[PDB]
Amino acid sequence: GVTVKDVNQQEFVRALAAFLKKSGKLKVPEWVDTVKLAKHKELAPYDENWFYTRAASTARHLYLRGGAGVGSMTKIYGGRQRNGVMPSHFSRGSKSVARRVLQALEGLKMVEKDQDGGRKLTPQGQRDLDRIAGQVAAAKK
Amino acid sequence: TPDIKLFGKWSTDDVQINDISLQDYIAVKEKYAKYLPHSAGRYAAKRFRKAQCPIVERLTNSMMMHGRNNGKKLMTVRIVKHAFEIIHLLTGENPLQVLVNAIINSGPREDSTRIRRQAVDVSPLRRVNQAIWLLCTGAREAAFRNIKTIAECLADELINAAKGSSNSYAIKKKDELERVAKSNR
Amino acid sequence: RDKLNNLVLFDKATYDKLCKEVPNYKLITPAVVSERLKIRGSLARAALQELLSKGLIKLVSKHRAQVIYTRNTKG
Amino acid sequence: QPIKLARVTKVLGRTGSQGQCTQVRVEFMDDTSRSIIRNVKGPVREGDVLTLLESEREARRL
Amino acid sequence: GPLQSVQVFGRKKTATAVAHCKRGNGLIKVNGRPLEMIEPRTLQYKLLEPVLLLGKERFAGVDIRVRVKGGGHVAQIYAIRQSISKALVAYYQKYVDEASKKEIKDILIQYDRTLLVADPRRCESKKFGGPGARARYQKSYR
Amino acid sequence: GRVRTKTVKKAARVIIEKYYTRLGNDFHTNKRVCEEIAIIPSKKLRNKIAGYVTHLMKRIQRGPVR
Amino acid sequence: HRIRITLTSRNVKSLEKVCADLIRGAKEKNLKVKGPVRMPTKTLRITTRKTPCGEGSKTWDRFQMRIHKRLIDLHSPSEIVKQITSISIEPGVEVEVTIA
Amino acid sequence: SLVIPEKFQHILRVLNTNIDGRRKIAFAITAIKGVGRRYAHVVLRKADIDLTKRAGELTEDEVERVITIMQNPRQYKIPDWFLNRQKDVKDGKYSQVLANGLDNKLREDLERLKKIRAHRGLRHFWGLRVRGQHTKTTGRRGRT
RNA sequence: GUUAAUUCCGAUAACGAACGAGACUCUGGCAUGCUAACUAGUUACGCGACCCCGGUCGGCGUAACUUCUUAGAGGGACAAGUGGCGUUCAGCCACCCGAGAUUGAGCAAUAACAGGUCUGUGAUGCCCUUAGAUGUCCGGGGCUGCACGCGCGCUACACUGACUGGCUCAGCGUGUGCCUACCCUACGCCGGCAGGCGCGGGUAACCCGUUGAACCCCAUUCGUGAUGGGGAUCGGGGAUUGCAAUUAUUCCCCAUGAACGAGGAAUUCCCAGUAAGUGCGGGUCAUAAGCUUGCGUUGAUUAAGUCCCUGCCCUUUGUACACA
Ligand SMILES: [Mg+2]
Ligand SMILES: [Mg+2]
Ligand SMILES: [Mg+2]
Ligand SMILES: [Mg+2]
Ligand SMILES: [Mg+2]
Ligand SMILES: [Mg+2]
Ligand SMILES: [Mg+2]
Ligand SMILES: [Mg+2]
Ligand SMILES: [Mg+2]
Repeated sequence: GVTVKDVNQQEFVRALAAFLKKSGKLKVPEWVDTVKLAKHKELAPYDENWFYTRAASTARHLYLRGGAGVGSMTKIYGGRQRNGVMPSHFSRGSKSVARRVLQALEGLKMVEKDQDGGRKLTPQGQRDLDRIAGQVAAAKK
Repeated sequence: TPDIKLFGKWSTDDVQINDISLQDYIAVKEKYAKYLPHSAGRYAAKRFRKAQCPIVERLTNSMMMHGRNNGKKLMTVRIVKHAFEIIHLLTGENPLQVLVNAIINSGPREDSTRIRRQAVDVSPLRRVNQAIWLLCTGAREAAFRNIKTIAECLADELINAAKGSSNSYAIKKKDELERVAKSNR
Repeated sequence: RDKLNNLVLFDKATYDKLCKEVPNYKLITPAVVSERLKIRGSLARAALQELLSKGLIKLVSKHRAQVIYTRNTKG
Repeated sequence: QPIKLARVTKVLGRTGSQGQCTQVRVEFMDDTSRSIIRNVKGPVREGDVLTLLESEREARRL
Repeated sequence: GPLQSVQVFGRKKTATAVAHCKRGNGLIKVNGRPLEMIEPRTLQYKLLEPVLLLGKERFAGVDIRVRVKGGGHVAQIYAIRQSISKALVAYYQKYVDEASKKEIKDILIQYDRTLLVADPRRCESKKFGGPGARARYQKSYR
Repeated sequence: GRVRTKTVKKAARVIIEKYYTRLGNDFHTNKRVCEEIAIIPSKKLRNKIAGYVTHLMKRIQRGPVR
Repeated sequence: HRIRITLTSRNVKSLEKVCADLIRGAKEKNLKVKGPVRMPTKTLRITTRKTPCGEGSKTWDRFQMRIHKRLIDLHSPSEIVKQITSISIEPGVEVEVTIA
Repeated sequence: SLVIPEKFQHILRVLNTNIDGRRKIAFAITAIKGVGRRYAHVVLRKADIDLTKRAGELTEDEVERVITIMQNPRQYKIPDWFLNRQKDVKDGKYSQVLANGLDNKLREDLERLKKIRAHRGLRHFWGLRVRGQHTKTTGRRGRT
């Protein structure tokens, strides 16, 4: 009886995103390659298939803590913005990426717009992430 | 539990300090055998508590130098770990014996001071301090603007100094200091 | 005051070279490999990876800042 | 010309133009009869061993 | 049978770790995660020092669940290590005889005192005229 | 620098003869003596007075104090 | 019957005295209450430069103004509680009654 | 694989500019003026060039495919906000200027401002700072 | 003789005193002992979701309880125990037990400066001007101007690194206004970003907020090339604030890609959760931090000394000095 908590989280996201690629039911956006992930960043993501990871990462985050809205997702993925000859600061992520990712994980039944705002993990979507932890846990062993 | 071994890989036993002059100022043995080169602290509170700090810890603390990496213990700990790995597979025995031998051969035994300068000998504690200082600064300068990583620069500096080959930076400073001191005698 | 001219891809004079004595080094690392063969750092990483698969060098440690290789045990 | 090593018997005081060198008297373990006074640079306890490159010159008292 | 519970806390700079030790079959888990999967992984033997220095047979029969809040990455590491050691001592004190706490407490201290006694060091305030507690701005005589 | 100021020394030198029969040998018992037998504005000053009185008694045993 | 009273005052010595009295002032009339609960102390800080002129060493003032907050609650109708809080109020302490 | 190809070209000539073949393709084509560290990356993704390949490794059809994309950005789903000459004054056309075109275009804008004797034109003529920053103690070594 | 101390012991033509120091206030540490907690929580219970009896659940509700959170009262540490040094006094060193055997600030004497402030004041003497005003208001410009010299800082010169992903940790503290316009923000849609549009909470341990902060950590690409280091300068475009932004307020996008390869003589700050790295709040704020003032995080090398340099305190001594 394994669970997302009990398995290594670093390669858990790698396996969960590859499952989404095999499904082919995510409805990726059309500017996936010409967009920059956040203003504090400097280049486009090196891997072309980042959208499968970004969807996977948010789906993992919604498991640990529910009720995370779009304004939460931009704060979770923010980082240090180097401002030239200015001291660096903290800059939030992009809203559009979070919105389309959350709308992506809702198109197929993985999340739902629960009350009080934000999104939570649906009971059937919870099964999917628990199935992945099964194969990741045994693969290391 | 017995046989506390560094990193869970290197055994602290079978390490022998040949020079009795610095025996009590190098902490390798059973009372100071720890799984990690990381420790809480409280070693600078009094004058001689420094000698009860494990020697591998004292080397890690001598690697957070030159501004860019003050107070970065995690990066320094992993540097020593990788350096100890490649000292073993390049020399063939426990790196603790390599590090200890370098300390013995690198700490200068005589210096000069303003009292024209007079030649005075060095106390055992400062001999340890100078050794760790010299061994680390050699690795730092050998890795700056160079392709090879900081880990192997630290590895060969310990290896070269242990054999006393004179091609290491630490030894080139020791004989310099002892040759100047002799001329000031 | 000195300039390094490191190639990016093996010549046929060079690929056959590191299949002879590189699997015989005690210490194998992209940094040390680069300076003996005068090749780019990335080139050594890609080459040392292929030799790893063939089983002629065994991996002892792997970190984002350094990967370390040894040679196969004698006999 | 061999090299001798000796142990300090007590700490006499702090000397030097800037208080950076200590006078202590050393006692050879090779010979338990001969003791001399020497300057030493660095923090020194009582009973530790000093490596004497040459052990023929005596340090004047302060 | 009766519930065998004791809840002890651990301290560091600001991080605190309260551990609920009950009677079980040898379970250890932090925030719902095991000890080995605790970031950063480079500081892993710091968590494993009390268990390795005592063995699993002493941790058999109990379950530990440590929850943490505050401090930093390294500060927490020294808080979980603080609570698990203190929890085992406070268990053998109340539900096991005194002869079992003593040799446990001897072993823990002689490895390091700070494994059962908190560290009083705390950050100190910043004074005006300097970037920190004791540093001062550059003098500009001319 | 643990040097007793005249305020701590004077109170101890006055308390001690008025209550030599009550004041004893240990610090904790005569800490309780001073709290009620004389008004002390603060704890930290009471401890210093009581501590010096304890030190004074041991001197009295060997020989008279001037 | 659920009524809650708030006690906010700068002085911490006096605020407890009124707090202590009303717990006694309620328990005497055998009506159950929930104990004195204390909100975290609020510190107000105004850091300013000492000198009105320009020169001098750069010196600053550390002003503070603490606010201590207390809550007590009663299960009683309005007619009893009006006269409870109308007697023996320290001038520093202020009392405000609310109905849940 | 890791052996030098027989067709490897150490210097490529695109848009009257030398390109270092020993460099990665994404960063090598940055050599021509008008393309940066990001516009180069999207161009090589609007088309299908293996980013891992170095500049001197890809075929001549592949490079001539790349050149056409750059000079006609709007024809291949390049967003309009990703250009450096959006909504110009001459033809109102959102275009991408490259190599000598960027140098020629800049010099015309500088003489355009001086044509009407605007303030920024005069500052450029006098060789001073134009964006309102202080010139009391900065930018000294250039001005003798 | 002693102390951090004109702090004490003690000598004594002095006796008894006064301020300052110390005492004192706040703050840090630690108390499973006390008082409490639906604006703080824990444990058990009963559900429910998921994995295969157990496990996870900041998903829900409830019976005790106060360890974690909060805030009050008391406690606790005193050179008190022990061993040496000492006129055997004042006291000092070390060790045992201990949370702790020097936490950090605040306040702070007599005398003086011709130190700064008349641009803080309806604090003010005297002098000047007062209707073509040195009063007050309105429009525009300047206080930013650039052959140069100086000071406080920020960003850098790279691999102990940069970039792209993933992973995981805080603490102080603010928030809708007397005039007075001007608050903090959750959620959902629109956009690539800056942002815009509907909707709710909060006068606050109630909501933003479990403040998902950086550094750090793991995995990629780069490979010693002024290069994917560095981001100055300059062109084009889009928003927000404001009655008005041009001499670009600020923000965002593309492109442009300078010096800089560790810094001469010289000089500053610092010794323990300290230096340094790192980010986050208040102040200034219509628009708003390279500054200051606070907070946490990661966390050292060296040293327990001296009067050599710069100065300070007491005694003796010389003086042709006394705005010294
Ligand atoms: Mg983040
Ligand atoms: Mg290097
Ligand atoms: Mg004056
Ligand atoms: Mg004047
Ligand atoms: Mg006149
Ligand atoms: Mg000005
Ligand atoms: Mg460059
Ligand atoms: Mg860059
Ligand atoms: Mg004379």
